[PDB]
Amino acid sequence: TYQRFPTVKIRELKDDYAKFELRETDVSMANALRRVMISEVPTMAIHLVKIEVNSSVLNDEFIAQRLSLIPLTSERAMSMRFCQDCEDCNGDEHCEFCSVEFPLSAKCVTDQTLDVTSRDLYSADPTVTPVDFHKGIIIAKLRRGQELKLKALARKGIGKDHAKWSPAATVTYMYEPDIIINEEMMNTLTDEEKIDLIESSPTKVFGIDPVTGQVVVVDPEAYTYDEEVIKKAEAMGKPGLIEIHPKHDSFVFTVESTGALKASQLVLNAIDILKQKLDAIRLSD
Amino acid sequence: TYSIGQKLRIRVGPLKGYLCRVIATVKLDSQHKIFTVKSEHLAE
Amino acid sequence: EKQLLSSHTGQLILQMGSDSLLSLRVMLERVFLDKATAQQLAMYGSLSLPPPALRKSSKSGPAWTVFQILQLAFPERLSCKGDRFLVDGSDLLKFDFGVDAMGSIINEIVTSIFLEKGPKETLGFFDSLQPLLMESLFAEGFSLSLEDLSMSRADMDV
Amino acid sequence: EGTKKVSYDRDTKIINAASFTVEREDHTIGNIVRMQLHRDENVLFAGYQLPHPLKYKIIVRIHTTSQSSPMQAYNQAINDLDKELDYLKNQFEAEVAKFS
Amino acid sequence: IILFEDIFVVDQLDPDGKKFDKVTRVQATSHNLEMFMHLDVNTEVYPLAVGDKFTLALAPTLNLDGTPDTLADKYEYIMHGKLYKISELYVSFGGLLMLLKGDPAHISHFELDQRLFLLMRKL
Amino acid sequence: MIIPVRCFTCGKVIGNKWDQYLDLLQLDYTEGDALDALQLVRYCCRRMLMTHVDLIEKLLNY
Ligand SMILES: [Zn+2]
Ligand SMILES: [Zn+2]
Repeated sequence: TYQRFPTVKIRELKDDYAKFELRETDVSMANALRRVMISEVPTMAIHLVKIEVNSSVLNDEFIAQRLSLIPLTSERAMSMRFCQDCEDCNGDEHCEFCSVEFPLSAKCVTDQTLDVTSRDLYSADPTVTPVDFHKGIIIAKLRRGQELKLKALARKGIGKDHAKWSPAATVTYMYEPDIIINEEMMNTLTDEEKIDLIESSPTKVFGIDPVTGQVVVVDPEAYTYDEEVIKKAEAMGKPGLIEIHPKHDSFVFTVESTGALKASQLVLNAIDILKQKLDAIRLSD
Repeated sequence: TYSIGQKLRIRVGPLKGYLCRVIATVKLDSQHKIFTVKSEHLAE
Repeated sequence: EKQLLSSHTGQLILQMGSDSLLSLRVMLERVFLDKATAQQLAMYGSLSLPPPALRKSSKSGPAWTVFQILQLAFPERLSCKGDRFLVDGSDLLKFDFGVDAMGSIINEIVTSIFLEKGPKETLGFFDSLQPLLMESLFAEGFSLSLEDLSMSRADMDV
Repeated sequence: EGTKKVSYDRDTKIINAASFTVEREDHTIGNIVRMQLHRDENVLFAGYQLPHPLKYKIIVRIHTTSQSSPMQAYNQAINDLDKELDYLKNQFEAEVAKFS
Repeated sequence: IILFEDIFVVDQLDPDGKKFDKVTRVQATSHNLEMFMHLDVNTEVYPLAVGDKFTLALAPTLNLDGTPDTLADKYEYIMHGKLYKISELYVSFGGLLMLLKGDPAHISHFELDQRLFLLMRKL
Repeated sequence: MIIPVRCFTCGKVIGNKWDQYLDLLQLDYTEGDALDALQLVRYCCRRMLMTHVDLIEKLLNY
């Protein structure tokens, strides 16, 4: 009987960015989306390296770490199976279901040094690849005669176990602002005072009129909720010339992704896993 | 069953696919934990 | 439960903590709370809170106060009578506010609670009051910026 | 483990109040539920607590009027929330399409 | 159901301030009754000027005769407290003190340690 | 040490950019008129580049 009815309205979308504007819901929903995106939407990334000839200057466990953090395309992530489940395997090598292996090999045999980048990781499922963006993520540098040869086993995980496996470079929201200027107290101020009210705003929300020379909010979106314009007013005397307070439905969310999962399908994928969560806590009867 | 010094694999568990070496009671290739597990949980 | 009375100073050795005092001060600064906030703090209490302080108003509905939260944090039955606070069955009557007298007041309160019932009741009261206060502050936040260390050039010349 | 994810324990002293323990959940679930339990007339008190900050378990307490039992409300909320999400999914999907 | 009814006029403000971040202990006097009453009220939500007229009522229960808390909706302001000292009336609404100087005849029906309510309305 | 793969605060992937920092800097770009054109905009991320000591060039030579 009681049920909110949220309503989205996207403003920019790309494969990495997305700025949608939810209206009509409680913050407790948006926070939940944030939180779950940051740390449940699953992704696939490397999780057991096995090295056979390191000759480089960097030790083995600094090659491992570095490898894991590399972002690996994982559209298939939600359909795999956390290894700890899959009982179709001993946990080694490709298992269509749970793991995908990535051999890498390099040895410098010239003079000028060879950057073992990431475009040199080759895989065997042609789905899980490394994400391409213009040259890739140096994993080591090798000088003549030095060699690296490794075989790795990717797996699927949730970013609450390590952040190798987390698909977001910051998701965040801003209670959209509501600004009301008293417009008659603001007639009291002399021109100068105004132009020292304008320019006490850290960002730029406010702005003078060409003509009437009145403060005219000119971008409500950019108001970090500092208290500066307000407190300058108090000091100038006139209190409450400007009062600015959160609207407490409208949010403006901004998701950005590591590239593993497109932005779109990060959000949709969150909503989906939330449902699957909720629908496990029903107490039946 | 097996013998001292063998290289086996942890089939099922939180530590799956890890390779380990059987001190007597297996020991992992690069971590300091000495775990003990039955034969059903170990593979070549 | 036996070394509470100090053989050196005579008062309870379980003195006040920095975070505890800070949270209590920033909580007493705002006498009235919201509905969801009040319910979320009581959760860490011991018993429920049937009666609300502020029933109906112009814009606010059921609004509680920090006094009832301290009451539900207090033991079941107690009678302090320390010339400044009265309690009768987990029902605080008055609570004075000052600059530093709150610490002495709560010290007298805990000493009376210890001498009346026992040490276990005081231990339970502390174990029920500490996480509640830690949670109260956490929502609010406290920090010091560069504005707090203001030179006030006029006062500087003075 | 297999202990039921959700468990119910009636509170003896106060009628129409009970506590539910949900294992393996945290503030993502608790805050969403709490705020919808507070959208209901019948419910009187609602909150969640983590028993210790380091253990993943939440305990949720609901006190309700005579008109509804605690269990009814809890279940109602979840159902309601789910239905909300579906509205959003549908909405989002519509928009992405439009953008393209 | 109402045990007491009286109209009070704002006589004086004890703290002599408006936004001192504390509850104001307003002092009022009765009309044609010669009774002085002190009360702590939240001024940020309920504005009160100097020398204002407002109605005040006492009620043990809001609904009909029976269990406390049909409901009185005429009073926009409400408080919950408990009387603790019959002798001058001394009642605190969960920390907010209230003092009365009424004659004993008009407040003879009050019992010790009872649950009461404070209904207030700005005429 | 070699540029870390991902910023340690927000997890952006910056480990792709070292070279184009340096290059741009070897034109005439104030750091920060460059770190902008590499499009890093939060300051958790403009740290990790402005404050990295390379140390692999050397470790290779010796
Ligand atoms: Zn498998
Ligand atoms: Zn960052």
